Amino acid sequence: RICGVCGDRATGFHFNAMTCEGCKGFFRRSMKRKALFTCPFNGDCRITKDNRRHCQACRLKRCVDIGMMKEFILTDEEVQRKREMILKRKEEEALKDSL
Amino acid sequence: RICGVCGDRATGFHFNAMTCEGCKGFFRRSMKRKALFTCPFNGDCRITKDNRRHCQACRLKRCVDIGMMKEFILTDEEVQRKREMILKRKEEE
DNA sequence: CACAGGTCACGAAGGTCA
DNA sequence: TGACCTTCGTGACCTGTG
Ligand SMILES: [Zn+2]
Ligand SMILES: [Zn+2]
Ligand SMILES: [Zn+2]
Ligand SMILES: [Zn+2]
Repeated sequence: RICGVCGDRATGFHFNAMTCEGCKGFFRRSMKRKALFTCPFNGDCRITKDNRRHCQACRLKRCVDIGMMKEFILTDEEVQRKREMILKRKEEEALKDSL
Repeated sequence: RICGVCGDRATGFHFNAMTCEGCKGFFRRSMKRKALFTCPFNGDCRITKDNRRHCQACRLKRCVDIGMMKEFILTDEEVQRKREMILKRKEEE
């Protein structure tokens, strides 16, 4: 029950790995942009709940090493059916709830 | 007695195929909702009790491939007429 | 018993805004 | 960034019928 990346209090599985709420958003936001990060120090930052915001290159690496699948991030094209086909069941759940 | 879709313990046939309770519910919802899934991998995932939740595309395709039949799911009109023969056979006993 | 559907607590996507 | 929130799909278990 602990975040595999930073050792923070994990909230459950996210993109197939047990991460905290912050490494969840960081992974999704990072991958969604395809951001390439480069490390300012060596390239083996010992990531923690505190300094986790300082080395992205390494945080995103510990991310992937831990098992997070960028495939599990919904494709913009998919965030679409969901966003819209929301009001599609809401339009039909309204129609049956009329007659 | 094994789910022909994910390997999990099965509870009997469901829509014509030996399946677990998760895949029966998955199959019925996916079919009723006319859902269109698309695999984020190579389209040949290996469904297993512990990852079936990750590829709906392949799970549903596996459902159909082992033989689950959408024609066994009751249509809403059949459901409605049912919970009427349940409300009739109720207010009659 | 076998098997349709029904229930609802619970997991994990995205969104939001300080 | 990330804490907290809204949504909807899941499946263990249950009811009702044939
Ligand atoms: Zn973390
Ligand atoms: Zn680093
Ligand atoms: Zn199954
Ligand atoms: Zn797949």
